[PDB]
Amino acid sequence: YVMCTGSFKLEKEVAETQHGTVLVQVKYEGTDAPCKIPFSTQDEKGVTQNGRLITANPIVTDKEKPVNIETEPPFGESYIIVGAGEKALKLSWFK
Amino acid sequence: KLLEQSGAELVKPGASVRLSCTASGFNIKDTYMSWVKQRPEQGLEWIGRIDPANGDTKYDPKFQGKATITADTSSNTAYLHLSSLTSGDTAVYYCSRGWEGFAYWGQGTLVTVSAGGGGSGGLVMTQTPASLAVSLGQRATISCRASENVDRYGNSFMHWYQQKAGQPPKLLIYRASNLESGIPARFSGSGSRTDFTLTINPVEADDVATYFCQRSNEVPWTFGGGTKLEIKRP
Repeated sequence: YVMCTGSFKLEKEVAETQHGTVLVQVKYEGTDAPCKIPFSTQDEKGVTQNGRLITANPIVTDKEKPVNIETEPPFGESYIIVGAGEKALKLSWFK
Repeated sequence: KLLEQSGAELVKPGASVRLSCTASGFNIKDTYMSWVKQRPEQGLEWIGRIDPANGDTKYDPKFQGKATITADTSSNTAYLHLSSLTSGDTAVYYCSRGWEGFAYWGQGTLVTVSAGGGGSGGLVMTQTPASLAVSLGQRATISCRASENVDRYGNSFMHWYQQKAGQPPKLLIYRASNLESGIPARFSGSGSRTDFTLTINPVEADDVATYFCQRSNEVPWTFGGGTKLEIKRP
């Protein structure tokens, strides 16, 4: 599938698991589903931190239905980015 | 419309009533379902929300001892239960879905409390101006000030709605500055933490409506008092 070009919203509060990860429930606003969810994690400085995504190949099936995304944030301040473009959903996180 | 509500109710004072809200196309389990009260010609009042995945309920303190919210994921339905009905309960009740603004609304259910004795009644959002007389083509500005910080995860959970006569509200802006899909570019939002602004530039004839801001970072997900936007009548 092609990468999602649209915007994402949070369907519910970000939930902390009992294994140092977070569950992000995202809602897709674009019209190009089925599509692959653009996902990235950054440090306080804004440098991309690799291999933090737990959910393998997150995909939007139906835009009306939200998608669960599990990610492992690093210790301290970080940023969880869902979607493509400069206007993408950027979540400030502290672990 | 993906949210279908039960029919109008005519109920006796002191009695109880249950309203239903059935979803289609998506699982209510995967969302936050809210109930919103609107007394005749008055503002939107957030009653509470349920997370049907775990059954968690949160209410505005004003509704404690008046409203109860339940959900049934099996039948994809959310319910509102009102106790000891009084004239103050006569209103249109809407169900809605969403956290970063309510993009989905039911058509509303009118509850009319009949005449007679019986029943009992049981964060600050400052929206200005209460009334706005506009010149078409001008820049129209509506402000909302919260008594507490509305930011979460470095984003401002401030949303804006438009409501036209005899219609449910429509989401315009979410997360303070993000334009909802299908909304014209003349609508823009700005602000952070406690101070926010909705700008309509240039204002057009079809923008005549009542506008509401709302915060949702933490409960209660309080609406502003509203701004009735009308074309000036000289």
